[PDB]
Amino acid sequence: LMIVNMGPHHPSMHGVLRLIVTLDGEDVVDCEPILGYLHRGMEKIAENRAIIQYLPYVTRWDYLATMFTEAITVNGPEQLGNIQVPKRASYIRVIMLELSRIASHLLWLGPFMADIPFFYIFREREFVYDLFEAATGMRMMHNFFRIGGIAADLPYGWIDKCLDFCDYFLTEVVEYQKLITRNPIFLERVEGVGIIGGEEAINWGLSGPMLRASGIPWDLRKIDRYESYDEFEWEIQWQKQGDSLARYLVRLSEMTESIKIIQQALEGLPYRFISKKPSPTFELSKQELYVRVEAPKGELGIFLIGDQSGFPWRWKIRPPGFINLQILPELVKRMKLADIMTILGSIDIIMGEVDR
Amino acid sequence: MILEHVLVLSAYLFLIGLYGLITSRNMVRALMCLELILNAVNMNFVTFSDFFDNSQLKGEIFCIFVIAIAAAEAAIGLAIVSSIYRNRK
Amino acid sequence: NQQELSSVVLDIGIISVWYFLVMPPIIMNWLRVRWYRRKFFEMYLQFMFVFMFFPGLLLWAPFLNFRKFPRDPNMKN
Amino acid sequence: SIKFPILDRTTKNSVISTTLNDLSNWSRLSSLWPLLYGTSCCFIEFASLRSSPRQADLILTAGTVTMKMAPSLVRLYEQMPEPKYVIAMGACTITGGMFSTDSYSTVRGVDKLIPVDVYLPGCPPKPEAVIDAITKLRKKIAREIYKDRIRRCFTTNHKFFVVRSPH
Amino acid sequence: YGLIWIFVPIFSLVLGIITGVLVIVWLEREISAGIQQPLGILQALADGTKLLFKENLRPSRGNTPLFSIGPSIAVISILLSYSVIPFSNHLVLADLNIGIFLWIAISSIAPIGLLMSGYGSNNKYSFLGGLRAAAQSISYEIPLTLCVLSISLLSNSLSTVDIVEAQSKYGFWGWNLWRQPIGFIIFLISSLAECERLPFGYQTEYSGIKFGLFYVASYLNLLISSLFVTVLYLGGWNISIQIFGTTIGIFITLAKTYLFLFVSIATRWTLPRLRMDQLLNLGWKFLLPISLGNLLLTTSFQLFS
Amino acid sequence: VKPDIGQWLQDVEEHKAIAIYAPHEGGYEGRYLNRLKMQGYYFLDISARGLGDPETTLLKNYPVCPAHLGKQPIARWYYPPEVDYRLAALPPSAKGLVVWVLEAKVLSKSELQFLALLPSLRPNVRVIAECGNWRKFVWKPLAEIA
Amino acid sequence: GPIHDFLLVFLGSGLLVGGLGVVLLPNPIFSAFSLGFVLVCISLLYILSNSHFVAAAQLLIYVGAINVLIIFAVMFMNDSENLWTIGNGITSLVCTTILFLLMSTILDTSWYGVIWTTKLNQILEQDLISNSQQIGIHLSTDFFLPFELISIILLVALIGAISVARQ
Amino acid sequence: LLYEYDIFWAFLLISSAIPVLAFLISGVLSLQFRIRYYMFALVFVVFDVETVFLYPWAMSFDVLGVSAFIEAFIFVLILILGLVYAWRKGALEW
Amino acid sequence: GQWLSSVTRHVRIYAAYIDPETCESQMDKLTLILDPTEEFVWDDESCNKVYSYFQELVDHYEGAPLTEYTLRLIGSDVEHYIRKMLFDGEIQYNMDARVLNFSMGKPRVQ
Ligand code: SF4
Repeated sequence: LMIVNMGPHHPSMHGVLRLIVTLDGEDVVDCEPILGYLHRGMEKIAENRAIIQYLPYVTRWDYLATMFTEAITVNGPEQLGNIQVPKRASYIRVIMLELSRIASHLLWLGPFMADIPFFYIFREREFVYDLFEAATGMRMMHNFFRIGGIAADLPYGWIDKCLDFCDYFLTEVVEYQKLITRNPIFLERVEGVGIIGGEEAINWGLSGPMLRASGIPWDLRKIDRYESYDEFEWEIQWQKQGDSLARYLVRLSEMTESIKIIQQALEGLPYRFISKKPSPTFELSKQELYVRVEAPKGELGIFLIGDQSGFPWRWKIRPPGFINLQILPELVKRMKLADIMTILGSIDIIMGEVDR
Repeated sequence: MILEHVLVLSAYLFLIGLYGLITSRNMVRALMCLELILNAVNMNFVTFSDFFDNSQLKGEIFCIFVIAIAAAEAAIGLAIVSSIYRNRK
Repeated sequence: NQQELSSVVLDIGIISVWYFLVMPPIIMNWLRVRWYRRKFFEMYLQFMFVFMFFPGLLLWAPFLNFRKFPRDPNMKN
Repeated sequence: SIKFPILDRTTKNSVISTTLNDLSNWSRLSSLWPLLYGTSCCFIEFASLRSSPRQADLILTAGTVTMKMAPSLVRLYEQMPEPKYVIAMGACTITGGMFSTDSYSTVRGVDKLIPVDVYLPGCPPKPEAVIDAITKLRKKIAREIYKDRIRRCFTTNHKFFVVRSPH
Repeated sequence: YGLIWIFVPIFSLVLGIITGVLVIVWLEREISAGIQQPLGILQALADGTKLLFKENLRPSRGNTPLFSIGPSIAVISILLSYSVIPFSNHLVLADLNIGIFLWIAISSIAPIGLLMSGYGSNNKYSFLGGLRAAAQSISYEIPLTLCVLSISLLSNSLSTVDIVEAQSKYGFWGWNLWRQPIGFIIFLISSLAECERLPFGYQTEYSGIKFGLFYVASYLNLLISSLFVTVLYLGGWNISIQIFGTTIGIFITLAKTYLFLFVSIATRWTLPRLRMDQLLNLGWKFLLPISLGNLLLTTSFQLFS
Repeated sequence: VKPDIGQWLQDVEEHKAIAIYAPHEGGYEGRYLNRLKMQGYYFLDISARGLGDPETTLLKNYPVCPAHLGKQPIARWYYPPEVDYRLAALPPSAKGLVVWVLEAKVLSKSELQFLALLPSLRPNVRVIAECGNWRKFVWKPLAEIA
Repeated sequence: GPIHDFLLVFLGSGLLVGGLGVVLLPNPIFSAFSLGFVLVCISLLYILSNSHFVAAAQLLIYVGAINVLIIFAVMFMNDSENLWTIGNGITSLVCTTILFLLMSTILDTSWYGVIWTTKLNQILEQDLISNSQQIGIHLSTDFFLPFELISIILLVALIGAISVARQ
Repeated sequence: LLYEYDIFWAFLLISSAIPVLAFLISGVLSLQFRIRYYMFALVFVVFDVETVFLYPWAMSFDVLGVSAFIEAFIFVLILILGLVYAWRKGALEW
Repeated sequence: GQWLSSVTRHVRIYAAYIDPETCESQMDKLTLILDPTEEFVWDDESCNKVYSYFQELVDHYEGAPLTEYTLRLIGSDVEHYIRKMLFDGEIQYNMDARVLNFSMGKPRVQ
């Protein structure tokens, strides 16, 4: 039972974490995940900062998809103050949020395919960041979410590049879909892990790909009527093969479902930039409001107890992947050191929203 | 031509590996000493084939055979030592 | 006990200075002017050529003169 | 208020020795090869630009360093002790970054932890900023003539036992 | 005269393999600049001098002779077997009656250097890594020497210059690509897989000149495996379908080793790690029985010859 | 490359204000700084990419102004000068001069570069080692445009 | 010439001090690597003995196959314990007197005078000259019976090593 | 006779003196118990001796007819029967 | 794990078996490594004064459990003592390292 140190510079690059295991032989049997490495103290500083000052702070959580964090932390005060967002800016927010979900799943499967290369996905990623530069102007550090919608307007080149992104992107996606059917090393090196079912993934804490891996059509934005999700084409992954390749088909189907949503929303266009802007500064109320949104990892959440002041009295975040990190102590029991790379890939986690 | 000195080196190995085979704490040091003894006899056969028997390489053929049996002896002796290492706690 | 050649000088030294002087600037020039205009068959054979033709490039490695003018500019330094 | 150096002479004043020093310094300024050290928001520049933690002396700290990160970081600098230095490529390796006031478990720069040559603007710049940073560092090492191999150990210690109370 | 004419093929061969390992470094950099998108030629010598001019970095462990000679034996286990390559009909270093057999011995003394590296480092990381590297050098030796044996059985000779001549009788089809492509696949997977390249450290206390020794030892392992790809299957100097024959034959065999460098680095970048279980599943239950199988096939086939 | 001549040292001891026209092609710039350092001199660094009012920063004890993060006061203290404290940063007597290595030729203002070159003429031990807007070769043109 | 027999004496001194490193060192790991040095010198002696297939066979089989498993079992340290293993007065006595008999046997024997005799069976039959071919013709069909026997020996060695080493 | 490997001794001398000289010019100028891999090496050692036997036969098979063919055919039959034994038992198991 | 220290600039706890500069294994011998980066002058008599002051501070500040919080407190007020010693001119700077960042601010004309 030689204790692994599981150091800060991992052989893989998926964050800094601590997974000391007794490993009797090569079989890992007992996990003790030590965290606190990439920690900032978001809650106390968010109690010490306003919404327009913790609004630059929402970038250090799920920075592979930064639209979700600022999206839920601006959708908090919109439903809190009951201020209506017009349909145009809300649908463009839906388009860019699904594009960030696309970016999150491809930036998962990039380094996951690198561990188990970079320019096989970067040919797409250069045009993806060109879309981010034509949408807001930054690469992943955007500050463009207001109460009335997008802080700016879409330029006349970004809608043309958004029309071109579908037949720029879906063809290389379906050229990348056949690899797992062709290449048997993904049928023999990541096949098998992920043995949890649906009645158990509901039982512990799970959401996102680990909950849709068992063949459950789970969606917050389908159950909760949000952003007119029943107008668009939906196909939530009811893939019941359980394992890690079931999760890969889950993520391919989620990317293709977002492609279908954006492709139906290419020519929608139902309406200004910011509705209800009389003054630059405002405040918040005091309610008992827990707002959540469909994360790419499953139910990102914002807890809020107001102060009727410039600062929020309570600001607690429920990150999706940190609740999804609880299941590995149970998914460690009968695997190998060559398996834990596939495990910490298939969790689909970065340490930005973990410690926070 | 000092070339008969390699026989003296052979006898040096044949005495030192035998001394290490008598006084040995564990088993694997004595097994390595046994292998040095097989080396002493082995280089003796190679030297005698070099000196006398070069049409037939009978000493060198026996060198191949004695290094084969040295390999088999070392393999089974380490198998015994490893089975002891399994059977202790 | 053959000595089939019986040449004292200027047999392989001429070929050595030929291969070490005439070849490497034309080889490096073909590496420059065909950096993008290539099939992967052409990049394959150019990689095989630059692998075969390595140690002549030692006198041409630090020196670099006709390399950078993608305009019609003036030396305004 | 500073100290005084020795500054006697330059003993290696031949043409061959200064030629070898210039060539070894320019080749030392040519071969960066970082051990990457990402695992933060500055890891994103690695895909656009080893594993033995005693090998690559020319590492740049491209990560958000905290107080719990600090013992492993100074141990890793102990694993790169004599030859080369580090480059701060984050506002949090310089001033603590955006949390420079009120963060308890984040050090206000590694400028109180490790010798730093070059300070960056910080939050992920363009991928040619790291190229300009290693070019500057190459100009810095080109100024260095390997200090004419001039060496001093302090060795401050008490052999009196502390008033200990372990668990 | 009594030592100059003897020393200068050794000196020219050491300079040639230094240029070849420079080629392998910058050629993996060129394939990474093709798949990942002048001064760069001397950047590899800058890498060598960065790894050369450094600190000794010796910890407090008392294995200083083994700490010294660990990476040294790891270098010797490749460098001593460059006396083996018939680049043409001439300019081989020795006559070498046992041609490839000495290469199998010197490549088999490489796990001695791997275990000396695993003990020279006072770290459980490099201890486990030296165990793994020595075990995969052990494990991949048997189908390696099996396909070596099958090619030498086709030729009925062990000396490399004889088998290099022997491949040129039928012509272009007389090469061992069309005689043993199965054993060629065996030699491909044994060449790529043994050097910790096609699957995958253990240098966590070796630094300074010792890290450079492991560096040059790994890439010279790639060099000598590539040159045996040339002198076994592709041919030495024959393109059938004085002084100039040597100069064109060295170009032929360098084009062939550049071919295998491009194939090997491309196959490295398009295949991941075998995750250490399919590695041994290959080399013991699959690769060794099929190496014995085509050994039996070439044993049955040389009855009529 | 590597043209063996110390004519840049003759320029820095004759004119002491030369625009170092040299690319971003690695560290081919500090070798003459290393030859000035091996001559017994001491060389320190500056950059004009964020240096404003350069004569008011090299002398006249420009203010410290510590950046409080919304917690401390203004505390308008006077930091010591750049090159006056650098002349105060020569403890032995064998140091013949002080080299001011400047590595930003852009965002420099031609007038202020002439003001900084005149400030290199103010102290006799001051050497201006400014950049030269990144030419392809290594050119050491003097301060003629500034 | 003199380089040959001086290389012989150098190999002799290095091999005897490596063998005393096998016998009389506190570390069994140090003894095993001194064994590896000894067997490299043995292979060099067999190169000196004009038996080159023998040399590289002993280099292939006896550090590449033997000493790997030796150092495997040595780093996996197990346990400790009239010709018998009873020392400090017996093995020194019989070691010195058998050493004296062997020194008076080798040194006091005109070996080259015996090389002058039995010279007819080493006249090296002219139609072949190559060493490995001659090993193969004297090994495959001349000593066919032990060649067929070591197949059975190594078969039983593998089968017994499986049936013992697993348990 | 010191002609086949006469250049090889000098090759050994240069290659053996160069790492220690590199160490001099670099010094002047600046508890597991896993025995599965053990079991792999334990199968390896006897298969390696059998390859050593297979080496000079295939060197010298050309001068001999079908007799040496059936000699080493019985030999490799013993080899592959040991290999099938290694399959069917708990030998490799990885 | 095994490292139990609060190591900053000029203050390193390093409670290990370190008589000489060879690290090990870990014990109650707190080996105060000072100035790793060659930042100040650090004359030997002033180093002895600072080491004696740190010995008196760890003697009077113990009695509680010597866990990591006491290590943070003792390294922090040791750095305060070094700052107030260099501000009074007992510790000059170095100007022999490749940075010389003047980590405690430039001394004024006051
Ligand atoms: S300064 Fe900001 S972006 Fe840079 S490493 Fe620190 S937290 Fe990340």
